Amino acid sequence: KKRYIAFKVISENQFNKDEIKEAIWNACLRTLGELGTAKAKPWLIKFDETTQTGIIRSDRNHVYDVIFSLTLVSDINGNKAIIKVLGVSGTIKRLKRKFLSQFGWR
Repeated sequence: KKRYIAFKVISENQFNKDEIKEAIWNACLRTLGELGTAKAKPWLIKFDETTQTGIIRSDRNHVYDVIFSLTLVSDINGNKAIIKVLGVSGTIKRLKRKFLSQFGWR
């Protein structure tokens, strides 16, 4: 009933767990609304501050809404940056496989 989506952030500067975590939230709030966010249940399970890579969990039926929301992220904390998804997947090991493992992940 859950899905994990891997993402990388393209920016001039670095960002910390707390920062992108907040951003991911406001993104769903603006785009999906309080109700939408409630249904999507977006959770930031892990974010590698070194490689600006991370994983997000969401309801199986709202994956593309969380993606749609993250894509509209123009800047994050005053610093221009865009965040793009690398791919969705059933389990984390399976996701951490086909996408992250080829970054500093295992």
